[PDB]
Amino acid sequence: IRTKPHVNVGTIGHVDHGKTTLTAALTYVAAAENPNVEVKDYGDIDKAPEERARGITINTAHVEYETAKRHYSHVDCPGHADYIKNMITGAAQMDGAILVVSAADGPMPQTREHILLARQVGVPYIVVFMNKVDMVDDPELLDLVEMEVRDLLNQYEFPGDEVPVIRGSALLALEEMHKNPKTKRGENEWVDKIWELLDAIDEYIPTPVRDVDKPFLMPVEDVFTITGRGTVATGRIERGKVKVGDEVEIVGLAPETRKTVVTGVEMHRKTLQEGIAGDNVGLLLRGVSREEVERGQVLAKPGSITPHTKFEASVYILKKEEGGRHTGFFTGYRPQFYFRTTDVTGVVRLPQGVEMVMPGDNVTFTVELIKPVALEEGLRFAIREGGRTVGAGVVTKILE
Amino acid sequence: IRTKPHVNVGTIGHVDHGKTTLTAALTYVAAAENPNVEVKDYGDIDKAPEERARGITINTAHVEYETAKRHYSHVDCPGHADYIKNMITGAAQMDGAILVVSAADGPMPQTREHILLARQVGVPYIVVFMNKVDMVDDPELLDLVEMEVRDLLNQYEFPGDEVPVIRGSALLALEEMHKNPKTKRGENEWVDKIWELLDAIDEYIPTPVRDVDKPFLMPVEDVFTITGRGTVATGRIERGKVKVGDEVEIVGLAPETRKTVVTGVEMHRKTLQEGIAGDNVGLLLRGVSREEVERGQVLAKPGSITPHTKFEASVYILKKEEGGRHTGFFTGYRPQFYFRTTDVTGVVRLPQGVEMVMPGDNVTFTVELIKPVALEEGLRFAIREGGRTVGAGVVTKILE
Amino acid sequence: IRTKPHVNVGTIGHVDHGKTTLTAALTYVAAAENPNVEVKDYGDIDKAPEERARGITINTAHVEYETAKRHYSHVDCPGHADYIKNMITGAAQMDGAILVVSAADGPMPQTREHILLARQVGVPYIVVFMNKVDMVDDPELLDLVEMEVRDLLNQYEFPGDEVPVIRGSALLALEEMHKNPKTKRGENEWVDKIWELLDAIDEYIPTPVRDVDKPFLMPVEDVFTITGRGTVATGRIERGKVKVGDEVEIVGLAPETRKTVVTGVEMHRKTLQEGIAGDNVGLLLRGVSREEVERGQVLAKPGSITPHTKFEASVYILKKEEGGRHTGFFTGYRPQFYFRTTDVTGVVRLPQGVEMVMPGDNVTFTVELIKPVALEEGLRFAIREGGRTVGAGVVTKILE
RNA sequence: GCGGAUUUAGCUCAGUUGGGAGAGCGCCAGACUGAAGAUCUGGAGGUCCUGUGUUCGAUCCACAGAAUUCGCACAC
RNA sequence: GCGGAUUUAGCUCAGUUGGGAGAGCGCCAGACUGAAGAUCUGGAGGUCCUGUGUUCGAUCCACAGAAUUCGCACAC
RNA sequence: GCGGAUUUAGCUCAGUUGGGAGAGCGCCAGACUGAAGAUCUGGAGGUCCUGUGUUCGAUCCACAGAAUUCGCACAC
Ligand SMILES: CC/C=C/[C@@H](OC(N)=O)[C@@H](Cl)[C@H](O)CC(=O)[C@@H](O)[C@H](O)[C@H](C)/C(Cl)=C/C=C/C=C(C)/C=C/C=C/C(=O)O[C@@H]1C[C@@H](C(=O)O)CC[C@@H]1O
Ligand SMILES: CC/C=C/[C@@H](OC(N)=O)[C@@H](Cl)[C@H](O)CC(=O)[C@@H](O)[C@H](O)[C@H](C)/C(Cl)=C/C=C/C=C(C)/C=C/C=C/C(=O)O[C@@H]1C[C@@H](C(=O)O)CC[C@@H]1O
Ligand SMILES: CC/C=C/[C@@H](OC(N)=O)[C@@H](Cl)[C@H](O)CC(=O)[C@@H](O)[C@H](O)[C@H](C)/C(Cl)=C/C=C/C=C(C)/C=C/C=C/C(=O)O[C@@H]1C[C@@H](C(=O)O)CC[C@@H]1O
Ligand SMILES: Nc1nc2c(ncn2[C@@H]2O[C@H](COP(=O)(O)OP(=O)(O)NP(=O)(O)O)[C@@H](O)[C@H]2O)c(=O)[nH]1
Ligand SMILES: Nc1nc2c(ncn2[C@@H]2O[C@H](COP(=O)(O)OP(=O)(O)NP(=O)(O)O)[C@@H](O)[C@H]2O)c(=O)[nH]1
Ligand SMILES: Nc1nc2c(ncn2[C@@H]2O[C@H](COP(=O)(O)OP(=O)(O)NP(=O)(O)O)[C@@H](O)[C@H]2O)c(=O)[nH]1
Ligand SMILES: [Mg+2]
Ligand SMILES: [Mg+2]
Ligand SMILES: [Mg+2]
Repeated sequence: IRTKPHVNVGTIGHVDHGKTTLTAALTYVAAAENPNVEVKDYGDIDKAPEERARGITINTAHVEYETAKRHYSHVDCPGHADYIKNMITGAAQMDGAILVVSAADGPMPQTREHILLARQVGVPYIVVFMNKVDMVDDPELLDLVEMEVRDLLNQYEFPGDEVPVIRGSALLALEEMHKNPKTKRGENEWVDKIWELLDAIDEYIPTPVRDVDKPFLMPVEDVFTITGRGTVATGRIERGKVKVGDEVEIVGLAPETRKTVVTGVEMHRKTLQEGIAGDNVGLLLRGVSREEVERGQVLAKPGSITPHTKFEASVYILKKEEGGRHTGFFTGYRPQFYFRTTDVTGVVRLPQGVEMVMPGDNVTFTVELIKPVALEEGLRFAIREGGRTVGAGVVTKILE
Repeated sequence: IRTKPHVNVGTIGHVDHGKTTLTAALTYVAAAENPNVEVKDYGDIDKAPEERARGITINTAHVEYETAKRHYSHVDCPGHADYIKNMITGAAQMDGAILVVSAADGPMPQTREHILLARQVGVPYIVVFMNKVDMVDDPELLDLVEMEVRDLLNQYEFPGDEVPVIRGSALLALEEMHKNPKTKRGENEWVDKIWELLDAIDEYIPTPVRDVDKPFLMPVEDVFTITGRGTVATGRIERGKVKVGDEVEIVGLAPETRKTVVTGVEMHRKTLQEGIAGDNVGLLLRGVSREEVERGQVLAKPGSITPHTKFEASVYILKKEEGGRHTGFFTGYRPQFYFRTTDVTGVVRLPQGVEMVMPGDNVTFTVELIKPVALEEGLRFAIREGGRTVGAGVVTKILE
Repeated sequence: IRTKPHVNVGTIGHVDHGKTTLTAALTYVAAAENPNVEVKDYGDIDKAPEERARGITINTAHVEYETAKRHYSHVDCPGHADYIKNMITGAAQMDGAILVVSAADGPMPQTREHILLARQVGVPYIVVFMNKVDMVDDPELLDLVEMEVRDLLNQYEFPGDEVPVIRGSALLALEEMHKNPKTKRGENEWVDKIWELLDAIDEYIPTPVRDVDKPFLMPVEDVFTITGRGTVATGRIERGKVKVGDEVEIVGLAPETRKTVVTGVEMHRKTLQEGIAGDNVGLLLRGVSREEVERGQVLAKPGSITPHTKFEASVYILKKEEGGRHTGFFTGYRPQFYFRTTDVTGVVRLPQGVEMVMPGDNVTFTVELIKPVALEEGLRFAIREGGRTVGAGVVTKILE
C-alpha cells in the first residue's frame, strides 16, 4: 500500500538495558497518530515461549513505524552474549541505529561488543538513548554517563561527541502510551524524550537510497508455513522488486536453484503490488514449503547471479587492535564467511605465494565454501571465526 | 461370530493311513448337528490338482468343527516323507493331536518320525485312533497293534500306556455321514468310534489358554489374492487381536516393515469383529498384495517386536539318541532356524570360548540369519538341518 | 486406399544435373491424369530453408506417382559430395533407378561415384536420361555424350550399351506441365521425352516382388512430431504390414525395445488399412514422440528379430579395384556398418586365425557395434569407412 | 504350497566316475613401437554358489540352503 | 536431416608446424611434528577422445566415428 | 531461530585428567588341509568428525564448524 520514505534502522545494546522495550515506545508514541502505526507491545515481540520465559530477546525481532516525514524499518536486536549471531545478522539488513544504553549501568560488555560489531559490520550512523533515566536521579551521574559513551563511540571510530545522547525512559513513556493510547507530542514528558530521540533519527540518519534496477534477489531473512497456503520468505530485498506471480528461484544453501512462484507478496502484513528496494518485503511461493527454502539463499528470478563453492577474494584481516585475531593463520583455516543473510564455513587456501597471513595484513587468496552460494565479483563480505570478527574482504573473482 | 472355546489340534501320521479322511468324519459326525459344522468332504481338502492327482496330502490343510463343549481348530498333516516341512509347520500353530495310525499296517517310518517330530516340537498331548479297523478282523492282531503304539509313544517320552487307543474306521463312519447326513451319536457304530475319539479329545487335551494382551502379531501362515479386493493372511495369531481397519505392519522376511490396513478380517469365512488369542483368524490388508506378504513375517501393528539378522541364543543340541546329529560342528555351520511360521538358514558363529559343539552338549552362541526376522529375548526356537532336528534353544539376546 | 503395383525407384546423379527437377516432371507429366498424381513442384521438395538457400538437395526427398500399369515410389537423391550418406540411404530402400545426367556436362565425379555406389549397394537396374538437352544442339555432341555413359555404366558392371539413353529436358517439359497442367502424352515434345523415359521404366525395371509373411519390421527411415497428436515413422517396410492399433516395439539404436501403439497409419498422406510389403508406409504411435524413436531402429511388433551389440559375419572386402581400400587392416578397425536404415561403427576383432585382412580378401570374423541393432543370421550388410565402401558381408551368426 | 532349470576365472563358455577344472576375452609381463594400436612368448587369477553328512580325502555323491529362470497350482 | 563448439594427468586449466605435452590441486615420498594440519625438496601419473589414411614416424594433417554444448530446420 | 544427543580402526563397541586409544569381526600372514571351511600364533590398519585458540605439546580443554538423532518453538 505505497506512500512514504522507507528507511532502515534498529536498537542494539547490552542485554536488559532496553532494546526490546523502547520499541513499543515507537509503535505507540508515533502510533498515537497514523492508523498505520499499530499495536506492537512488549510481550508482543517476545512471542517465543522461551524468550518471555527467560526474560530476554534471543530471537531477532523487527517492528515498523513512521515519524511524519520518513517511514521506518526498525529492528530489535538481542543483547545476550550467547546470541550475537542473530544480533549481527539484523544489523546487516539495516542502516543506522539506536544505541540502547542503560543510564543506570553505564556501558557494558555488549555495549562495546555491539558498537564494535557495528564498527566491524561498517554501520552508517548511531544515536545513543541514555535510558532507564528514572532509575537515575543524581545529575553528576547522568552527565558522568554520557562522557563515557562519547568516550566509547570514539574508541570505535565514531561521531563520538557529535552524536545525540537523547537521555530518556523507555518504560515510563510506554506506560503512558498504554494509559492514553493517543497522547500526542508535547504532552507526556516521557513520550517527549522519545520524539527528541526520533528528532535525532530524522536528524542523524540521512537516507536509505538504493536501486531496484537489477533482478530478483531476496536475502532470505526468514521462513514459515502460513496456514492454508504455501510459505513466505520475509527479507529486505537489496535489488529486485516482486509482482506476485513471478517465476522465481532460490540461489544458495540448497542443492540446485529451486523454482516456484511469487503467488503471495505481502508486506508488513499489508499486501503490496511488487515490493521494492530495501523494503523488508514478504512473499509466498508456489511449490516451495519451508522444506524448500531456509534463511540464507537468494530468491532470485531465473538467471540472477549464480551459486558457487570455490572463488577468489581480496581480504583485509583486522589487526588485534581492531578486535581481530592476534595470531596469523595459514592454509587449512576454516572460518565461516558471512554473506548478508546466512554464514558458511570455507576452507582458506592461501595463494601460491603467501605462507602465513597475519593480523594487520591486507591480502588476497582463495576459499572453498562447505556449501553453495550467490557470488559476484565485488560482492563485499565479512569473516568471523570462533568468538569474533577477523577480517573483511571482497569477491575478487570466482572459480566454480 | 463369537461363542465357544476354540482349542487347537490335528491329525498327524504315516502316509496313507488316514489323516485326511478321518477329517471329514468330524465335519460330519459332529456336523450332524450345529449349522456351524459344515461340508468338509475328502476331495474337498485335497483341492490341489496334483494332491488329488497323486493321491496324497502334500499341502497342509485345516478344517474346523466343534464337539459340544469346546470348539476346535483341527489341522490335517501330510504323511509323505517328502513333505514333513509342511507337516512340521502345522504341528507348530496347534496343540495336542490325533495320531492317525493304520490298524492294518502297524507303526511306520512317519509314525515314528512324526511322533518324534511332535516330541521334538514339544507338542502337549496325543491320542491314537487305531484306524482302518474294518480291514482288520483277527483280534489277536488288534490288541497286538496297540501294544506297539503304547510301546512307541513311550520310546518318545509320552503317556504311552496312559493314552487313548480309540480303535475305529475313518471311512465307514464317513460313508454313513454321507448317506444319512444328520445321523446322531449312539446311531452308527462307526460314527460312534468317532465320538469315543472326541470323548477322548475333550477327555485328553485340557486347554488352549493364552493372552491377547500384547500387540499385533500374526505368524503369517498363508496368503492369496481373493478376487475383487486385496489379499488375506490366515494364521493363528499368538498374541494380538484385529478389529478390521488397524494400520498394520509385516515384520520379517520382507526388506522393510510394510504398512497397510486390516480392511478385511474374516475367520472360517465367517467375519469376526477382531479375532483373538490362538484363533486361526484371517485378514485382508489395504496395499499389500501377495507380492507384499509371504508365509513367515509377523503382521504386527506399528511398533511390535522388531526384525533382526544377528542375535544371541541359549541352545540345547539334542543327542543322537534324541534324533539329533551324531557329529559335533563348529563355526560356519548354516542350519536353517525355525521361527513359528517360516524357517531361515543362519550362520552359527560360536562364542569366543567354545570350539566344537557336540551332540548332547547344551550351550550358548551367536547366529546371523540370511534374512530378517521378529526377535525377542526369550523367543524360544527350533533347529533342523538337512534331514533332521538338531537342537532347540532360546533367543538369549539380540545384536542387530 | 489400395489399388495398383507399388514399385520402388529414384533419381541419382551428379550435383546440379537434374535429379530434383525431373521429379516434378513426373508428378505432372503422368499427373496430367489420375487425381492421385498430385502437386509435387520443384521448390516443393527442397522445402528446407537452407536447401533452397544453397540451391542444392542435401536432404533426401521422395515423391510418388504412377504411370498407367504400375504405381511408383520414386526417391530424389542429393548430388553434392558432402551428402552421399543421405544419397546412399535412399538407394537402399528402393530398387532400380534413373541416372540423372547432364547432357551438357558429360559424366562427372558423382556420376561415377553414384553409379559405383549403386554397383556397390548392388542396385538392380538403371536407365539414363541424358538431360538439359536444350542447352545442347550440336548432334556430334549428343551422340558423343551417350558413348561415355554406356562406356561408364560398363566399367561399373552394368547393361552399359543395353540401357536406355532417353535424351531429354527436365525443365522445358516442366514449364509445360505448368502452363497446361493437363497436357497429355503425344502433346508436348518435351513431355514426350519424359514418357519415353517411363516407357523405359515400365520397360526396364521388372518387379518389386516381396513378402509380408514375417512380423512387424519398419526400417525407420524418418521421424516428426505431427501437430496435435503423437509422431510418425515413415519407412518402406521390408516384411510386416500395419493395421493401426498394433501394440509395437522399436528394435535398435535406443536402449531397450520401446513399446507403443500404431494408432496412426497413414500412407502418402492417404490413410491405408494396414500398409504392406515394400510400401513406403507411415505410422504414428501412442507413447513414442520423436524423443522415443529415431531413423534407424526397426518398428517391430513385440518379438520380431532382436537387438545385438556383438555378432559374427562372412565378409567380402572389395579390392581397391572395386573402390575398396588399398591397405589391409587388422583388429581394432572401427568402420561404421550399414544396416538398411542407419549406420553404426563397430570394432572388428579378427578370428583367432587370420592376422591381416587385405583388399580382395574374402573372409569371416567378429564385430562389436558401438550401439544395439536388429540382427538375423543371413542379414546381409555393407561396410564403409572414411570416404568409401570397403566390403560387403552377411551376419553368419550372433553373439550377444 | 509344489515341480524343472541353471549356478564354475573379471567377461563369455568347457569339463568330470571323489585324488582336487580348461579355452578364448580380457589382465599384467617380456620382445617390437618415441608412444598407441596390431603381433609374438610368457605369467597371474577359480573357496568349481553355500553348509553338513559320508570318505583317508568332496567341484563331483547324499542330505540340507541360496540366487536367477521357465512352469503348477491355490479369507486364493 | 543440417551447422558451430569442445574433447588433453584423478580435478581444474596450458600448450603445438608431425620427432611424440606443462602448470597449479590433488597423489605418494623424504625433512620437520608424538601425530595432524602447515611447509620444504623430490617422485609417479596422460593410449593428447577413437579408427583408418598419408608419413620413415601422427596429440597435431586428411578421411571417417564418438561423447557433451550452443544453434537450423523439418505422416514435421 | 532455540535446546539435548552422538560423532573413535573397513564393521560393531571400549577407553581418558593434554605426553598422543583397545577389544571382538573382519583383513593379510605363518602352521595344519590337495583345497575350503574350522583352529593356532602373529601382523597391518585410527588425521580419536573439522578449524582455530591456549599449551612446550591437543583425542581430551576453550572458542568456533559439520554430519546424523530426539525435542522447542515460530507473511508461522
Ligand atoms: C553479512 C556480511 C556483511 C559484510 C560487510 O558488512 C556490512 N557492511 O554489512 C563487511 Cl564486508 C563490511 O562491508 C566491511 C566494512 O564495512 C569495512 O569498512 C570494515 O568494517 C573496516 C575496514 C573495519 Cl574491519 C574496521 C574496523 C575497525 C575497528 C576498530 C576501530 C576497533 C575497535 C577498537 C577499540 C577497542 O578497544 O576494542 C577492544 C580491544 C581490542 C584489543 O585488545 O586490541 C579487541 C576488541 C575489543 O572490542
Ligand atoms: C517352529 C519353531 C518352534 C520351536 C519350538 O517348538 C514348539 N514347541 O513349537 C521348540 Cl524351540 C520347542 O519349544 C523346544 C521344546 O519343546 C523342548 O522341550 C525340546 O522339544 C526338548 C528339550 C527335546 Cl529336543 C526333546 C527331545 C526328545 C527326544 C526323544 C525322546 C527322542 C526319541 C528317541 C527314540 C528313538 O528311538 O528315536 C529314533 C532313534 C534315534 C537314534 O538312533 O538314537 C534317532 C531318531 C529316531 O527317530
Ligand atoms: C544399407 C545396408 C545395405 C547393404 C547391402 O546393400 C544393398 N544391396 O542394399 C550390401 Cl551387403 C549388398 O547387398 C552387397 C551386394 O549387393 C554385393 O553384390 C556387392 O555389392 C558386390 C559383391 C560388390 Cl561389392 C561389387 C562391386 C563391384 C565394383 C566395381 C565393378 C567397381 C568399379 C570399378 C570401376 C572404376 O574405375 O572405379 C574407380 C577406380 C577405382 C580404382 O582406383 O581401382 C576406385 C573407385 C573408382 O570409382
Ligand atoms: N526503570 C526503568 N526500567 C526499564 C526501562 N525500560 C525498560 N525497563 C525494564 O527492563 C525490562 C527488560 O528490558 P528489555 O527492553 O526487554 O531489554 P532488552 O533490550 O530486550 N535486552 P535482552 O533482550 O537482550 O534481554 C523491562 O520489562 C522493564 O521492566 C526504563 O526506561 N526505566
Ligand atoms: N479300509 C479302510 N480304508 C480307509 C479308511 N480310512 C481311509 N481309508 C482309505 O485310504 C484312502 C487314503 O487315505 P487318506 O486319509 O487320504 O490318507 P492321508 O492320511 O491323507 N495320507 P497322505 O495325505 O500323506 O497321503 C481313503 O480314500 C480310503 O479309501 C478306513 O478306516 N478303512
Ligand atoms: N537447360 C536446362 N536447365 C535445366 C534442366 N533441368 C534442370 N535445369 C536447371 O538446373 C537447376 C537445378 O537442377 P536440380 O534439378 O535442382 O539439380 P539436382 O539434381 O537436384 N542436384 P543437387 O540437388 O545435388 O544440387 C534447375 O532449377 C534448372 O534451372 C534442363 O532440362 N535443361
Ligand atoms: Mg531485545
Ligand atoms: Mg493328509
Ligand atoms: Mg536432388
